[PDB]
Amino acid sequence: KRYEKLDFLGATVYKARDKNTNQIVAIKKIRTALREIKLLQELSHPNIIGLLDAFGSNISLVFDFMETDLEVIIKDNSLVLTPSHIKAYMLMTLQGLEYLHQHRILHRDLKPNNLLLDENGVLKLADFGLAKSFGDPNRAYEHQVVTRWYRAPELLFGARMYGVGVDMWAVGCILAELLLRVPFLPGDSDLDQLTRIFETLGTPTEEQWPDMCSLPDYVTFKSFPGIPLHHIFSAAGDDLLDLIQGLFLFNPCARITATQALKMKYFSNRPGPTPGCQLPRPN
Ligand SMILES: Nc1ncnc2c1ncn2[C@@H]1O[C@H](COP(=O)(O)OP(=O)(O)NP(=O)(O)O)[C@@H](O)[C@H]1O
Ligand SMILES: [Mg+2]
Repeated sequence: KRYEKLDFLGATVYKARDKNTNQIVAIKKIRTALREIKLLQELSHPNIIGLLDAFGSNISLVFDFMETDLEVIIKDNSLVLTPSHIKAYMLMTLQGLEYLHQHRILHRDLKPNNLLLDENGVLKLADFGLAKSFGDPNRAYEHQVVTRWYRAPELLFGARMYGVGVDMWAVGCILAELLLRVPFLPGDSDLDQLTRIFETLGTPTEEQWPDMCSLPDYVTFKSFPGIPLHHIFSAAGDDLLDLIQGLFLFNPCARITATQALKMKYFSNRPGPTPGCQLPRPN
Protein backbone atom coordinates (compact mmCIF):
# COMPACT_ATOMS: atom_id res chain seq x y z
CA LYS A 1 0.00 0.00 0.00
CA ARG A 2 2.60 2.57 1.21
CA TYR A 3 5.70 0.33 0.79
CA GLU A 4 7.87 -0.12 -2.33
CA LYS A 5 9.23 -3.64 -2.97
CA LEU A 6 13.03 -3.52 -2.92
CA ASP A 7 14.94 -6.82 -2.67
CA PHE A 8 13.59 -10.36 -2.33
CA LEU A 9 14.88 -12.29 0.74
CA GLY A 10 13.22 -15.78 0.81
CA ALA A 11 5.26 -17.47 2.86
CA THR A 12 7.44 -14.95 0.89
CA VAL A 13 9.71 -12.21 2.30
CA TYR A 14 10.61 -8.92 0.65
CA LYS A 15 12.73 -5.95 1.70
CA ALA A 16 10.80 -2.67 1.37
CA ARG A 17 10.77 1.10 1.91
CA ASP A 18 8.16 2.86 4.09
CA LYS A 19 7.29 6.08 2.22
CA ASN A 20 6.49 7.91 5.50
CA THR A 21 9.89 7.75 7.30
CA ASN A 22 11.75 6.22 4.29
CA GLN A 23 12.56 3.46 6.84
CA ILE A 24 13.72 0.07 5.47
CA VAL A 25 11.54 -2.87 6.55
CA ALA A 26 10.83 -6.50 5.76
CA ILE A 27 7.40 -7.48 4.40
CA LYS A 28 6.21 -11.03 4.78
CA LYS A 29 3.45 -12.00 2.27
CA ILE A 30 1.11 -15.00 2.14
CA ARG A 31 -5.40 -17.85 10.37
CA THR A 32 -1.71 -18.55 11.30
CA ALA A 33 -1.31 -14.79 10.69
CA LEU A 34 -4.41 -13.73 12.69
CA ARG A 35 -2.96 -15.14 15.97
CA GLU A 36 0.43 -13.62 15.06
CA ILE A 37 -0.89 -10.05 14.60
CA LYS A 38 -2.87 -10.32 17.89
CA LEU A 39 0.20 -11.06 20.11
CA LEU A 40 2.90 -9.25 18.17
CA GLN A 41 1.20 -5.91 17.52
CA GLU A 42 0.90 -5.14 21.27
CA LEU A 43 4.30 -6.54 22.40
CA SER A 44 7.31 -4.30 22.73
CA HIS A 45 10.73 -5.46 23.79
CA PRO A 46 14.17 -4.76 22.23
CA ASN A 47 14.84 -8.46 21.76
CA ILE A 48 11.43 -9.31 20.19
CA ILE A 49 10.82 -8.57 16.55
CA GLY A 50 8.45 -5.66 16.09
CA LEU A 51 5.39 -5.95 13.93
CA LEU A 52 5.15 -2.45 12.42
CA ASP A 53 2.03 -2.97 10.31
CA ALA A 54 -0.24 -5.53 8.63
CA PHE A 55 -2.66 -5.46 5.67
CA GLY A 56 -4.89 -7.97 3.82
CA SER A 57 -5.76 -9.73 -1.42
CA ASN A 58 -3.48 -11.75 0.93
CA ILE A 59 -1.96 -10.89 4.34
CA SER A 60 1.33 -8.96 4.47
CA LEU A 61 3.17 -8.50 7.81
CA VAL A 62 5.66 -5.63 8.03
CA PHE A 63 8.63 -6.25 10.33
CA ASP A 64 11.86 -4.50 11.40
CA PHE A 65 14.50 -5.20 8.77
CA MET A 66 17.20 -7.50 10.16
CA GLU A 67 20.34 -7.92 8.10
CA THR A 68 21.23 -11.46 9.36
CA ASP A 69 20.50 -14.26 11.86
CA LEU A 70 22.26 -16.59 14.25
CA GLU A 71 22.27 -19.52 11.84
CA VAL A 72 24.19 -17.46 9.25
CA ILE A 73 26.78 -16.44 11.94
CA ILE A 74 27.03 -20.07 13.19
CA LYS A 75 27.62 -21.41 9.65
CA ASP A 76 30.08 -18.68 8.68
CA ASN A 77 33.64 -20.16 8.96
CA SER A 78 35.23 -16.70 8.58
CA LEU A 79 33.79 -15.77 12.05
CA VAL A 80 35.18 -17.02 15.31
CA LEU A 81 32.87 -16.77 18.32
CA THR A 82 34.55 -15.74 21.54
CA PRO A 83 33.15 -16.45 25.01
CA SER A 84 31.97 -12.81 25.18
CA HIS A 85 30.13 -13.19 21.86
CA ILE A 86 28.31 -16.23 23.07
CA LYS A 87 27.42 -14.51 26.35
CA ALA A 88 25.95 -11.49 24.46
CA TYR A 89 23.76 -13.63 22.18
CA MET A 90 22.46 -15.69 25.13
CA LEU A 91 21.74 -12.61 27.22
CA MET A 92 19.63 -11.02 24.47
CA THR A 93 17.92 -14.35 23.73
CA LEU A 94 17.02 -14.87 27.34
CA GLN A 95 15.88 -11.31 28.01
CA GLY A 96 13.51 -11.54 25.05
CA LEU A 97 12.29 -14.92 26.17
CA GLU A 98 11.90 -13.80 29.79
CA TYR A 99 9.62 -11.05 28.52
CA LEU A 100 7.52 -13.53 26.53
CA HIS A 101 7.20 -15.97 29.43
CA GLN A 102 6.23 -13.11 31.81
CA HIS A 103 3.46 -12.37 29.32
CA ARG A 104 2.47 -16.08 29.34
CA ILE A 105 3.59 -16.61 25.71
CA LEU A 106 5.51 -19.69 24.49
CA HIS A 107 7.60 -19.11 21.34
CA ARG A 108 7.59 -22.85 20.45
CA ASP A 109 9.93 -22.39 17.41
CA LEU A 110 13.27 -21.27 18.82
CA LYS A 111 16.21 -22.17 16.63
CA PRO A 112 19.13 -20.15 15.31
CA ASN A 113 17.48 -18.89 12.13
CA ASN A 114 14.60 -17.44 14.23
CA LEU A 115 17.09 -15.28 16.24
CA LEU A 116 17.53 -12.33 13.89
CA LEU A 117 20.39 -9.78 14.13
CA ASP A 118 20.31 -6.16 13.09
CA GLU A 119 23.26 -4.10 11.88
CA ASN A 120 23.97 -2.95 15.51
CA GLY A 121 24.15 -6.43 17.01
CA VAL A 122 20.63 -6.37 18.49
CA LEU A 123 19.28 -9.93 18.55
CA LYS A 124 15.51 -10.36 18.27
CA LEU A 125 13.24 -13.43 18.54
CA ALA A 126 11.15 -13.80 15.44
CA ASP A 127 8.63 -16.02 13.71
CA PHE A 128 5.77 -16.29 16.13
CA GLY A 129 3.87 -18.67 13.77
CA LEU A 130 3.64 -21.37 16.51
CA ALA A 131 3.68 -18.93 19.51
CA LYS A 132 0.94 -19.70 22.07
CA SER A 133 -0.57 -18.23 25.28
CA PHE A 134 0.29 -20.74 28.08
CA GLY A 135 -3.38 -21.73 28.60
CA ASP A 136 -4.43 -22.25 24.91
CA PRO A 137 -5.43 -25.87 24.02
CA ASN A 138 -3.02 -28.13 22.01
CA ARG A 139 -4.71 -29.54 18.89
CA ALA A 140 -5.13 -33.29 18.27
CA TYR A 141 -3.67 -33.91 14.76
CA GLU A 142 -2.57 -30.33 13.79
CA HIS A 143 -0.12 -30.04 16.75
CA GLN A 144 2.80 -27.74 15.94
CA VAL A 145 6.21 -28.83 17.22
CA VAL A 146 9.58 -27.06 16.70
CA THR A 147 11.92 -28.58 14.09
CA ARG A 148 13.06 -31.86 15.54
CA TRP A 149 16.65 -30.96 16.45
CA TYR A 150 15.49 -28.23 18.93
CA ARG A 151 12.62 -30.29 20.30
CA ALA A 152 12.28 -31.11 23.95
CA PRO A 153 11.99 -34.74 25.01
CA GLU A 154 8.51 -34.28 26.53
CA LEU A 155 7.25 -33.16 23.05
CA LEU A 156 8.96 -36.14 21.35
CA PHE A 157 7.08 -38.40 23.84
CA GLY A 158 3.83 -36.74 22.76
CA ALA A 159 3.13 -34.42 25.73
CA ARG A 160 -0.02 -32.44 25.18
CA MET A 161 0.48 -30.45 28.41
CA TYR A 162 3.67 -28.42 28.42
CA GLY A 163 5.13 -25.06 29.29
CA VAL A 164 8.25 -22.97 29.47
CA GLY A 165 10.55 -26.01 29.36
CA VAL A 166 9.97 -26.42 25.59
CA ASP A 167 11.55 -23.03 24.91
CA MET A 168 14.32 -23.47 27.44
CA TRP A 169 15.36 -26.84 25.94
CA ALA A 170 15.59 -25.15 22.56
CA VAL A 171 17.67 -22.39 24.10
CA GLY A 172 20.08 -25.05 25.41
CA CYS A 173 20.33 -26.50 21.84
CA ILE A 174 21.07 -23.02 20.47
CA LEU A 175 23.74 -22.50 23.14
CA ALA A 176 25.29 -25.90 22.33
CA GLU A 177 25.32 -25.00 18.65
CA LEU A 178 27.06 -21.65 19.34
CA LEU A 179 29.76 -23.54 21.22
CA LEU A 180 30.12 -26.49 18.77
CA ARG A 181 29.23 -24.47 15.57
CA VAL A 182 27.19 -27.54 14.46
CA PRO A 183 23.73 -28.75 15.57
CA PHE A 184 23.96 -30.48 18.92
CA LEU A 185 21.37 -33.28 18.47
CA PRO A 186 20.78 -33.81 14.75
CA GLY A 187 18.21 -36.63 14.77
CA ASP A 188 17.14 -38.07 11.42
CA SER A 189 13.72 -39.17 12.75
CA ASP A 190 11.57 -38.50 15.82
CA LEU A 191 12.75 -41.77 17.36
CA ASP A 192 16.35 -41.02 16.41
CA GLN A 193 16.02 -37.64 18.03
CA LEU A 194 15.30 -39.34 21.34
CA THR A 195 18.14 -41.79 20.69
CA ARG A 196 20.52 -38.90 20.25
CA ILE A 197 19.23 -37.06 23.30
CA PHE A 198 19.71 -40.16 25.44
CA GLU A 199 23.09 -41.31 24.17
CA THR A 200 24.42 -37.77 24.71
CA LEU A 201 22.73 -36.82 28.00
CA GLY A 202 21.94 -40.29 29.38
CA THR A 203 18.68 -42.26 29.48
CA PRO A 204 16.70 -40.57 32.28
CA THR A 205 16.15 -42.35 35.61
CA GLU A 206 12.69 -42.10 37.22
CA GLU A 207 14.11 -39.67 39.84
CA GLN A 208 15.50 -37.39 37.08
CA TRP A 209 12.04 -37.53 35.41
CA PRO A 210 9.28 -39.00 37.64
CA ASP A 211 6.33 -38.74 35.18
CA MET A 212 8.14 -39.84 32.02
CA CYS A 213 6.60 -43.32 31.86
CA SER A 214 3.07 -41.83 31.74
CA LEU A 215 3.66 -39.55 28.70
CA PRO A 216 1.27 -40.48 25.84
CA ASP A 217 3.99 -41.75 23.50
CA TYR A 218 6.40 -43.14 26.17
CA VAL A 219 8.48 -46.14 25.07
CA THR A 220 11.51 -47.91 26.48
CA PHE A 221 14.89 -46.99 25.03
CA LYS A 222 18.14 -48.75 25.92
CA SER A 223 19.99 -47.40 28.96
CA PHE A 224 22.74 -45.03 27.76
CA PRO A 225 25.31 -43.64 30.21
CA GLY A 226 25.58 -40.28 28.47
CA ILE A 227 28.69 -38.14 28.04
CA PRO A 228 30.05 -35.66 30.65
CA LEU A 229 29.19 -32.10 29.62
CA HIS A 230 32.82 -31.03 30.18
CA HIS A 231 33.82 -33.68 27.57
CA ILE A 232 31.26 -32.33 25.05
CA PHE A 233 32.00 -28.65 25.62
CA SER A 234 35.69 -28.82 26.40
CA ALA A 235 36.18 -25.05 26.21
CA ALA A 236 33.31 -24.10 28.61
CA GLY A 237 33.95 -22.92 32.18
CA ASP A 238 32.13 -24.38 35.17
CA ASP A 239 29.66 -21.45 35.17
CA LEU A 240 28.69 -22.16 31.56
CA LEU A 241 28.47 -25.91 32.22
CA ASP A 242 26.01 -25.14 35.09
CA LEU A 243 23.80 -23.11 32.73
CA ILE A 244 23.90 -25.82 30.06
CA GLN A 245 23.14 -28.44 32.64
CA GLY A 246 20.11 -26.42 33.87
CA LEU A 247 18.69 -26.04 30.38
CA PHE A 248 18.90 -29.80 29.57
CA LEU A 249 17.37 -31.20 32.76
CA PHE A 250 14.92 -33.91 31.67
CA ASN A 251 12.12 -33.01 34.12
CA PRO A 252 10.36 -30.09 32.43
CA CYS A 253 9.30 -28.75 35.91
CA ALA A 254 12.95 -28.81 37.16
CA ARG A 255 14.41 -27.40 33.91
CA ILE A 256 15.75 -23.86 34.49
CA THR A 257 13.47 -20.91 33.57
CA ALA A 258 14.54 -17.83 31.59
CA THR A 259 14.57 -15.82 34.82
CA GLN A 260 16.67 -18.40 36.70
CA ALA A 261 19.05 -18.66 33.71
CA LEU A 262 19.54 -14.86 33.72
CA LYS A 263 20.34 -14.83 37.44
CA MET A 264 23.10 -17.43 37.09
CA LYS A 265 26.72 -16.49 37.81
CA TYR A 266 27.65 -17.09 34.14
CA PHE A 267 26.03 -13.75 33.24
CA SER A 268 27.68 -11.75 36.07
CA ASN A 269 31.14 -13.38 35.63
CA ARG A 270 34.00 -12.20 33.44
CA PRO A 271 34.27 -12.05 30.57
CA GLY A 272 31.42 -9.58 29.98
CA PRO A 273 29.07 -9.66 26.99
CA THR A 274 30.38 -8.10 23.79
CA PRO A 275 28.84 -4.71 23.05
CA GLY A 276 26.35 -5.20 20.18
CA CYS A 277 28.33 -3.03 17.80
CA GLN A 278 31.43 -5.33 18.17
CA LEU A 279 29.56 -8.57 17.55
CA PRO A 280 31.04 -10.46 14.53
CA ARG A 281 29.16 -9.83 11.29
CA PRO A 282 29.17 -11.72 7.94
CA ASN A 283 31.40 -9.68 5.56
N1 LIG B 1 12.74 -9.18 9.63
C1 LIG B 1 13.52 -9.60 8.62
N2 LIG B 1 14.48 -8.84 8.06
C2 LIG B 1 15.26 -9.28 7.05
N3 LIG B 1 15.14 -10.50 6.51
C3 LIG B 1 14.20 -11.35 6.98
C4 LIG B 1 13.32 -10.96 8.09
N4 LIG B 1 12.50 -11.99 8.34
C5 LIG B 1 12.84 -12.98 7.46
N5 LIG B 1 13.86 -12.58 6.66
C6 LIG B 1 14.53 -13.34 5.57
O1 LIG B 1 13.58 -13.99 4.73
C7 LIG B 1 13.77 -15.40 4.80
C8 LIG B 1 12.40 -16.07 4.84
O2 LIG B 1 12.50 -17.27 5.60
P1 LIG B 1 11.27 -17.74 6.51
O3 LIG B 1 10.23 -18.33 5.59
O4 LIG B 1 10.91 -16.59 7.43
O5 LIG B 1 11.92 -18.91 7.42
P2 LIG B 1 11.37 -20.43 7.44
O6 LIG B 1 11.67 -20.99 8.81
O7 LIG B 1 11.97 -21.14 6.24
N6 LIG B 1 9.63 -20.34 7.22
P3 LIG B 1 8.63 -19.32 8.24
O8 LIG B 1 7.66 -20.27 8.91
O9 LIG B 1 7.95 -18.36 7.29
O10 LIG B 1 9.60 -18.65 9.18
C9 LIG B 1 14.61 -15.67 6.05
O11 LIG B 1 15.46 -16.82 5.92
C10 LIG B 1 15.41 -14.40 6.20
O12 LIG B 1 16.65 -14.47 5.49
MG1 LIG C 1 11.80 -18.81 10.46
